[PDB]
Amino acid sequence: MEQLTLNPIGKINGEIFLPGSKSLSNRALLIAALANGVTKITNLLVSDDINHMLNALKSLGIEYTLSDCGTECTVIGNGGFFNAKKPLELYLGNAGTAMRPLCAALAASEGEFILTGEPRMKERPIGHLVDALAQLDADIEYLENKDYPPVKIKGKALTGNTVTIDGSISSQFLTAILMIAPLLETNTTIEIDGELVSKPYIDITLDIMRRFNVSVQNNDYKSFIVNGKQSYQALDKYMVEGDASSASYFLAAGAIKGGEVTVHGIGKLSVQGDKHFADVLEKMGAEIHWKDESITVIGKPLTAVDMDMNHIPDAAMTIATTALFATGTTTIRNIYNWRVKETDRLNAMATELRKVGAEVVEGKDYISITPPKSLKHAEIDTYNDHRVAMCFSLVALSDTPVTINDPKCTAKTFPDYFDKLAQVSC
Repeated sequence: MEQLTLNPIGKINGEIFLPGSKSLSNRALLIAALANGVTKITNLLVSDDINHMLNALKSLGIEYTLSDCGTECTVIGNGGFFNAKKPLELYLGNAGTAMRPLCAALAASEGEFILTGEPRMKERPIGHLVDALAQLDADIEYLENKDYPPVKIKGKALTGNTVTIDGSISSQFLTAILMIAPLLETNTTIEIDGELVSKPYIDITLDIMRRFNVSVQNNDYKSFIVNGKQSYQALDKYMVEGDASSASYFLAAGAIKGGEVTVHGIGKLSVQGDKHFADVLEKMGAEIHWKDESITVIGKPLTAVDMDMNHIPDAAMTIATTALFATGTTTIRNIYNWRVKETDRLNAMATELRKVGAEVVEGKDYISITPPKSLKHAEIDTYNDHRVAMCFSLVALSDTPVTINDPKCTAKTFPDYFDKLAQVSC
């Protein structure tokens, strides 16, 4: 079907405004809906997943006003859990980051609810959440397949006390439990068996909760101590941070071909995991300046690195194409996570990199990249993966054009990517 050809960019320079991150947009919405008072949410993500969260909240009785074409939401807080007089079916599409938090809040609410989504969501397991909610006394039933949505929920006053949980495999469910637990009538102790995956995901959640006046004690991710009978308090203004993974492409472009780029939407107080990406560009020679709500990169000659990037696997992909512009052989280590996605991103990146003329070595969990003297013109297969398209856009910072197949695979996660890139291309 479609291809996009990007022609050689002589220089990158300018400002990029990142839209709100998906998962923080959902957390901001749910928290503001539960809070006491009026919150103005700014930089809210405009997308189909957020629109389902907005619709679910409207169904549940929450009053808000949208403005600036959906990027600003003034929410009148409900001051606690929801109350629906009639059975509601809430359809959350493919909104994974809304699904678990809402399931938790609805389990604590008064009403009867059916929670469902697209066939893609129905293949995402929910058993850990459901088991943790059952330890809080929740009443939830699988309507189709055991451990999968869709679910029927009869809301109850949940009782906290001791919740014992396994944090290897998934941490998404913990986030949902952390959000509701302060609002219960009892105190809650959450105990984690294993080593907990996705720590930054927990950090973001506890960070936004703290901004809405709710504290939880985190004991090194092995236990969480929660005081009950807390209440979220509305913020005058809350700006949804942009996605740090999305920042990576523009920071890399600025390091390679700048000029100066300032990415707005992510700043110095962010606790997103992929904020660590900037450190890799610094080790490569780029100059980085963190500011209150933005980060600035200034272009410098880059040198290859050999580093573990286990902590930032999405943004690490950006490093694989940035390596095409660095002196020496770049090695990205400890990225087995790339292999367990829909498509094996390790082999996919390697295959496309060889097409532009790089020498690439693939191991179980590393990739090693040696740039050619001159890049070759290629038609890049994107494997339905937004990240592959966005990484290989950086090839246009060479003397050679790049053709990207199926560029609309960006449409659901970052539709304006290519337009934003053109805004900073001179």
